[PDB]
Amino acid sequence: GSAYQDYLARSRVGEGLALAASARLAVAENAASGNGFSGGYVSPPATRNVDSIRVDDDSGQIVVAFTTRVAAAGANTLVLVPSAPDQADTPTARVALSKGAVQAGAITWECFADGKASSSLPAPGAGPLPTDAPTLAGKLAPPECRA
Repeated sequence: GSAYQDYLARSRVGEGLALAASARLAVAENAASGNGFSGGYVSPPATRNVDSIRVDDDSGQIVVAFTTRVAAAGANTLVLVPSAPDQADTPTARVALSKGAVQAGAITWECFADGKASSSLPAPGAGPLPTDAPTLAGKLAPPECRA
């Protein structure tokens, strides 16, 4: 809407992504120990900015769902995608996380908003795409989430 309304919404999206850091933490810790990526993790209680944060147990992808005070229903999600290198010295490509593998290489997170149709990850290569299409408008998301 108005410039102030977008400014307010962007600040709230930023707060919601800080909340989701605990899910990205859980995924990375589970990757290091070879456990399912949502193991030990439960979404925080709803806030007035974030309806839910969910973690896929097999890919580690995270869906952050914002409330209607941030964006409309069906237009309110960001997706955070983790990936690992094929090898952690001069890497060749990027792969989705593998349940049960002990992940030595560091895990890279890529954010996706609506309209980001492809990964922007640099060398060693493109990362995986969101399984569930994110629907939050790019102008409400941080720049790294946008197309």
